[PDB]
Amino acid sequence: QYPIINFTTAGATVQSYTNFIRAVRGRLTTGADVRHEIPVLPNRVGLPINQRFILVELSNHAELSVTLALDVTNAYVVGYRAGNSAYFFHPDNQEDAEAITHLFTDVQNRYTFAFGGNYDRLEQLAGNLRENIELGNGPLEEAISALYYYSTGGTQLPTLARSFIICIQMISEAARFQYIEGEMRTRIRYNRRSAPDPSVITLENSWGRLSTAIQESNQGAFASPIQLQRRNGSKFSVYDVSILIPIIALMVYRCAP
Amino acid sequence: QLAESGGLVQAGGSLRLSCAASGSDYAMGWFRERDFVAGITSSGGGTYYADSVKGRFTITRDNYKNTLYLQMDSLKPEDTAVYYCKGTADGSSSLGYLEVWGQGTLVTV
Amino acid sequence: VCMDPEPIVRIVGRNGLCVDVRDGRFHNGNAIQLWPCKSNTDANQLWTLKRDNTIRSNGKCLTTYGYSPGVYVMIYDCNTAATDATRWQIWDNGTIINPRSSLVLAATSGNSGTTLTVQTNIYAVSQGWLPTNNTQPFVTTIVGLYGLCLQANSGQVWIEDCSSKAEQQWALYADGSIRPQQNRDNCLTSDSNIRETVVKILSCGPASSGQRWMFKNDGTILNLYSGLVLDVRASDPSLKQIILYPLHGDPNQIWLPLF
Ligand SMILES: *[C@@H]1O[C@H](CO)[C@@H](O[C@@H]2O[C@H](CO)[C@@H](O[C@@H]3O[C@H](CO)[C@@H](O)[C@H](O)[C@@H]3O)[C@H](O)[C@H]2NC(C)=O)[C@H](O)[C@H]1NC(C)=O
Ligand SMILES: *[C@@H]1O[C@H](CO)[C@@H](O[C@@H]2O[C@H](CO)[C@@H](O)[C@H](O)[C@H]2NC(C)=O)[C@H](O)[C@H]1NC(C)=O
Ligand SMILES: *[C@@H]1O[C@H](CO)[C@@H](O)[C@H](O[C@@H]2O[C@@H](C)[C@@H](O)[C@@H](O)[C@@H]2O)[C@H]1NC(C)=O
Ligand SMILES: [Cl-]
Ligand SMILES: [Zn+2]
Ligand SMILES: [Zn+2]
Ligand SMILES: [Zn+2]
Ligand SMILES: [Zn+2]
Repeated sequence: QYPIINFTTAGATVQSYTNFIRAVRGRLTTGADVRHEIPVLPNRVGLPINQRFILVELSNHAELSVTLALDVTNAYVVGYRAGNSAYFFHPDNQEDAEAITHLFTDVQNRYTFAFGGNYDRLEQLAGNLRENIELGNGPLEEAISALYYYSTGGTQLPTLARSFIICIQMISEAARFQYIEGEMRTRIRYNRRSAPDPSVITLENSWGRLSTAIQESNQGAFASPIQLQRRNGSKFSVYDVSILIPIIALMVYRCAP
Repeated sequence: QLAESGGLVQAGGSLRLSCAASGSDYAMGWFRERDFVAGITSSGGGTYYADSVKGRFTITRDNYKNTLYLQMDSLKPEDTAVYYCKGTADGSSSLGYLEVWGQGTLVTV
Repeated sequence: VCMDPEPIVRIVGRNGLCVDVRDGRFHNGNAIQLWPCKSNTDANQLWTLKRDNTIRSNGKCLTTYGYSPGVYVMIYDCNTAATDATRWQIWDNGTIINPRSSLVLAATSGNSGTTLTVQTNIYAVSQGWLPTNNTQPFVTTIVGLYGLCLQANSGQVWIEDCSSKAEQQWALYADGSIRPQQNRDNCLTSDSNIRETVVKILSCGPASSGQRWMFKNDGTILNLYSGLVLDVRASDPSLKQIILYPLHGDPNQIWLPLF
């Protein structure tokens, strides 16, 4: 059985959310591979299948429970279990298709969506962009129930896609970025729901490119600038890893030191 | 909610104050205008003492019993005052964070 | 193994000035200096971070005059200079160190035209550098315990309810100083290394070790020379005290630069 981390929205606090995101990071990578003080996720090359994934069990006030599966090599959600049904995003290639056969083996119903789990396709299926899909404890609660009832005929596809968009940002992206995690802790702290601002959106969009720029930097200095956004629309460029150290908590593996 | 207890003895004595909580998320501290005496972070690991009482007072906490302590050794007539317990938390207010006090316990030295 | 690129970039440091080959003269032995950051293609401020641990301007090398504290740093032909005097390491905490001497690149004064030197490393503001093409410090809010905002009030610093107040804006300079947006001559300062020392705002004049800070990957704001971090005293904002304190990681030591 793959490692499991639990979070509940019932009575969730700043602290309980922080313990949860910390716990997820502790099982995503060992922390022994660090570039310019930023941890690196395990190399897909060499990673045995029995260490490929981690499980995140979510529950809410109604004690509906759902289990997301995260690829440790990129911290992203590849599918989820609800009751005795399991669903998976369309894998990109054949090996990822084979690797997910090792998830939720006990489950009696297994399905692969025709769509992948990238934001662009989830947004069109949800009928809305991340910039308008509110985040917070409340949205996570509702996303959990919608995911649970999808096995039942009670969750339409846009609401499912919207629930995926909520869970991925609040779990995977918060794991990748202390910045995004702090944005989620802001919402939990004040019991507010809020769509992410452009700084969050551009960070999510740039995660791969940021990982490559940092790992192939010459002593922290990038070969090319990466364009980010402030919380207002305003754009700025980053030429060095120094400002990103408190912003990014995990990087996808790109190359050897 | 917070309630004090354990509050007369001569100069140079000892007294331990308790603080029973109703509901670990909270940083806790002791006050005695009201002045800071001692404080401790939520998990522990940070204890911060006022300069007057440093080296004489010991704040402790225990989050599985939801009780805060203040050990007061080598007391002087200067310690005589009303001693309050205080907690700070993450919610919303005009402060921007929560402050819950106690009703106070009298100490006379 | 990852590719090692060779980016051309400015080196910004003390008071936000740029590392500059004086008067654009590339004669062997001409001094390196602080100078206001240019906005053109002039070679004397654009440095190639080479794969051999060399830092080059117009084909010539950033070179230390010697291996003793206080000697100046010059431009010199890369092949003719002593090889060890042309080698540098750029550390992630803003230090540019000469490995042979273990001495650190420094600007012992803050004025334009200051001759650069190598000094003993004390992680002072005068030894903080950033390789970047950004010539402006990044202005940001600094959120901390309970989502409250770091706030400047003349000499005093504390944390208070956030409100998008210029007293809550901070300029992160390339030399590692954290400056109040309303007066960039002044610096977030710990007058000393003692634990529980109250952090305040003072002139950036001395460019001391108590004035240099690094945002760590764990969310703490670290003063590099002492090894202590910023801490909302007793985790109680009402005390209006931000102090140096040994690292325990609890929420009163966690911060986030909300840009
Ligand atoms: C920071 O700003 C400076 C100045 O604007 C940039 O320097 C310029 O960098 C480009 C590309 O790296 C250089 O052009 C290249 O020239 C080589 C040699 O001929 C050629 O093979 C390439 O195809 C490319 O055209 C350009 O010469 C250089 N300008 C200078 C040194 O004055 C620098 O790239 C910026 N750094 C970053 C990380 O964005
Ligand atoms: C600033 O960064 C440098 C480079 O990462 C640090 O020096 C290294 O520290 C590690 C951890 O103790 C040692 O294993 C290395 O031997 C050190 N040297 C090098 C060349 O990597 C330095 O400690 C940092 N300074 C502070 C105050 O954090
Ligand atoms: C989430 O809940 C389950 C069931 O209550 C716990 O078993 C998990 O504990 C973790 O997994 C077990 C097998 C063991 O390794 C334990 O040390 C782990 O902590 C729990 N997950 C977490 C992260 O607490
Ligand atoms: Cl340096
Ligand atoms: Zn580095
Ligand atoms: Zn297919
Ligand atoms: Zn978009
Ligand atoms: Zn000359």
